[PDB]
Amino acid sequence: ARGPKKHLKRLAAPHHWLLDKLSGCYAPRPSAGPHKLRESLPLIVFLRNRLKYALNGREVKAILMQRHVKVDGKVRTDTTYPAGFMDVITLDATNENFRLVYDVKGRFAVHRITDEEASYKLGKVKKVQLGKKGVPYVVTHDGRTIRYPDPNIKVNDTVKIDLASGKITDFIKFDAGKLVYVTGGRNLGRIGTIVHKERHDGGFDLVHIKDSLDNTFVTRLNNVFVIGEQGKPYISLPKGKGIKLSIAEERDRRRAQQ
Amino acid sequence: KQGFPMKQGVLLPTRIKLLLTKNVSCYRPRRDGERKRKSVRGAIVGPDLAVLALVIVKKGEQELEGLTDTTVPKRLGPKRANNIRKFFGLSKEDDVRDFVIRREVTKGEKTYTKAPKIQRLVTPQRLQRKRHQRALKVRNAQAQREAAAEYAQLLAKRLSERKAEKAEIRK
Amino acid sequence: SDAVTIRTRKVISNPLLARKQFVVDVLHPNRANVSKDELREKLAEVYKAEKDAVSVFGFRTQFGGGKSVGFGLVYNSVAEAKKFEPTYRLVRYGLAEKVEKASRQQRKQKKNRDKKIFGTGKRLAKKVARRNAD
Amino acid sequence: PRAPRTYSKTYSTPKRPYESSRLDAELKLAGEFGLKNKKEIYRISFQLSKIRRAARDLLTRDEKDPKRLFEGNALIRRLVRVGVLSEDKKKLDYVLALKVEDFLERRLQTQVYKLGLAKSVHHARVLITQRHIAVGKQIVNIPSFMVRLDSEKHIDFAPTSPFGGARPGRVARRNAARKAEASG
RNA sequence: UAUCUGGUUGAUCCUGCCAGUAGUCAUAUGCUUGUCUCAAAGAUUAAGCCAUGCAUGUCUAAGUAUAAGCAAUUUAUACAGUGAAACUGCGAAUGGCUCAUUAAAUCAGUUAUCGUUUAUUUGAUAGUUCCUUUACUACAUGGUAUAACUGUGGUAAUUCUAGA
RNA sequence: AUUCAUAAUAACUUUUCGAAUCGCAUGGCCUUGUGCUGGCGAUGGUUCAUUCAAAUUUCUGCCCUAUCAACUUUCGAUGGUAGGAUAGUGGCCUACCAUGGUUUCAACGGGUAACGGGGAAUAAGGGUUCGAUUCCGGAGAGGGAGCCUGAGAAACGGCUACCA
Repeated sequence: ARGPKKHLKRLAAPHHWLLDKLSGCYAPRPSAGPHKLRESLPLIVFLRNRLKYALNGREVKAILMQRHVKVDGKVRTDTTYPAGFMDVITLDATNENFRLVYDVKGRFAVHRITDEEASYKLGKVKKVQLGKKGVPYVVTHDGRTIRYPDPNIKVNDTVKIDLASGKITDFIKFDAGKLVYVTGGRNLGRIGTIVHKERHDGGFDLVHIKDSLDNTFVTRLNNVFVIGEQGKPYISLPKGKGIKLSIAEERDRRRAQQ
Repeated sequence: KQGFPMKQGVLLPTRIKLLLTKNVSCYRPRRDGERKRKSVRGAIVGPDLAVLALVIVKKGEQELEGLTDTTVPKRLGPKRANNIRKFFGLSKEDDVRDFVIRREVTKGEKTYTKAPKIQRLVTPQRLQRKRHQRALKVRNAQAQREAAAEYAQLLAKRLSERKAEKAEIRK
Repeated sequence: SDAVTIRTRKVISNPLLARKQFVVDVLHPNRANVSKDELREKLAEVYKAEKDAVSVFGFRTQFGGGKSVGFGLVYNSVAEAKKFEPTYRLVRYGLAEKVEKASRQQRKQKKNRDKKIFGTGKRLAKKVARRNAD
Repeated sequence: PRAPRTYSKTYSTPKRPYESSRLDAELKLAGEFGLKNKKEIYRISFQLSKIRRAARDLLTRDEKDPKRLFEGNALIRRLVRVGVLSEDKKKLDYVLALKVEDFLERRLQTQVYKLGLAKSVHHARVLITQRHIAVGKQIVNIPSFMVRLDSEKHIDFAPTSPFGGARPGRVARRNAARKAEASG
């Protein structure tokens, strides 16, 4: 390779970005950031082909350098800034916040909500360990680390970050009967009230997740992300509620209520 | 002849091909770390030489019109505040920072000093930066200390509750 | 003019770039041609904002004429229009002009020559002239 | 480098070129349905073979399978939209047994001739290629349109066409000028 | 769209090939220079050779200025406009091209790092050093030339340099 | 699952270190200093809080050849101990034992008009050819080697030396 990869082409970019194969040969490559290369949505493409607010790369970059938008409470004037799942980006113009959530079909859906949901967000703990000077800490999916966590937080948990302070207001653990969000694989964007788990000592645990339609499926432990307790959510569910309806029923429901 | 510079330190009267690097005479590196093979003339004066660059250390009694009767003036004075202060040699508190020597140049009929920017000077802005860094360090230290104290007392009360629970249990 | 039924649809009002962008639909049956200046001033007079605040481009004429579709954006003021509109677009409209310069090959060759030359070059030119003289 | 743009073929040359029966039958159908060339029947047979193969590989699968139901429903919806089949028959026998003649006797080229607004299939073809006919709002210049009853609901003539008014035409204008010169 | 036909014999049935037939995001070639559409394109032989010209440079409110550049200075007795050149920082290890080598070697799927990576990362800094020290000692906080520039020279000469 | 991330204990540090950088706002009080204080922005850490990246590596799978049945060493040719080198694993390289490793389930050797894949052409099925080429991975940038800077190059629109 002789070095790191600095370019990305269309048809070689992840599917959920929804880039047309014409009108160019290269894709907006996200540089180092809080989220993975594949499981993230760059700000430029997000502004371009999801809101249609801007129609040019030059106009998008000018918007970014004029400090008219900000991410997670920070301006972050990066022309290809990557913002992935559970990312909050508020807009001072009309003060509308967009949460980058996953739709039922498996693409980066955008949810427009108000200032309270802009302030409060959710994160998934990746690992919990002890740093230098006997300081314990955690790792989140977006890198939003909080120092000195409460000792109950273990791996595969979820926390609420106020985006302003460094204190975890709410924490939700991992057990049977919890509202979850599968982020990975073919079930991208499904809520299925986790039932049980097969550990399979040695790694690669499996979790049985069943939607309200009693559609039960399985997923890797690395893909499930608990988002709240049964009933009420911690964050607003996207349109479709993550059901993944059968093909005949979905098609005739589109035909009826088109 | 043919413009091959003399390089000091070889102690030979002939020409050699030297692998010159950065910080080596008779070579300027166009790239970072670019070594270059260059033919360089030795450091022994001989018939091969065409010109000889010489410095006068002690002068004689005979005078030429182009060595002492005329002299080129200096173009730029000292630029650092410390440099000008130790070139003046007045005192530590003899306001050299504003007493620095001023040179005048004019384009047409209007004359201006256009005095350059002096560096390594004691400034209210630099003092303010010092105070701000001090304050940042101190408030960060106290914030970390209080966070550690709160975590310590949290762990202490959690431990007491756990001990009470496990003492009540297993009766 | 009269009964031109020129409309704009899919209008979005974004204060980010401080503009209102939409698709323009022009119906000119039995009409010869509608020009860029005619279309912009008509959109300006129906949006009561400003003559130069509107900028229209695209203008794909459907097969057989009669109808055309394009993009159109109206700024809140001429200052924002000048700031945000592309320089080539401003030159095409007449709101600005770019001074003619040397062609790409010529300026690249100039850059090659002065990248070969080290320093300002005045001293080198003086030395070359002195050597030519003597 | 440039991203690839896909292209596909649409017609199939038959395996044997000289059949006194196949060539003769395809000549009858081309002549009686107004078809200038043979590649057009070749491509219509290509589409017919594609849809028949889709029906066959749909039917080879067991009943009540959701994939079978969805694919059959989509195929039936498209075929009803084009309109070659009666909209009150869901036995799929007609769609599998659809022949080239039945498919061709429904496209707009036969429809215009049978409705009588062209008086000849060749005349209709020249009218289309000369653009003096619009099936709907947009003026069309291609013989192979396969209206989906949208143009039937929106039957009219092109605005800048004969009997559409607003333009005498070049030949009419010169004829009028010659008549005026002859009269005085 | 699970198909054949002509050819050994005077004639017949055969294993059998030679053909005929239909395709090629398979080429080349000969005859046709009428029209929307994106556009394959020196790969096969020669990863053979290259005359020429280009393809990597770089700025902000926020690193250093004075080509002996521009004009307002009116907040500067040290400036916060413009600031070409040069120093510093970063990039140039990306991209584009070709397929020579290469047969468990690449590569594909799947793993391991509890065997190691990490410019700018990135989420933030780290009250711990007045080392003959309760007083060699500035912390309202140190030192020099290497560059452009002022002039001098070398060869036909090179993105050449000795120089004070 | 570790001798794991950690904290402490006399010492080793020859010393790498914790704004001796710059813009932007500058409104409060007088113990008069322009003293005390007032907010943001590119530069950093000998640290981790995953990320863009590299590196080896596990299990299976590659065309034709027996007109290739044995192949693997002055001292690497499989393994054990120790050291060196490497960002660390490792015969990767050195010192010291056995004859150890592969093989008719095809090793080894030869050829390839061989870069490997997604994939391209007919499709009843099973298949037979092609993949230089629009994306991924690898190699090269006349043939070889060896290197500086750099986080990352055996780099060639970087250098050194020998060779069409």
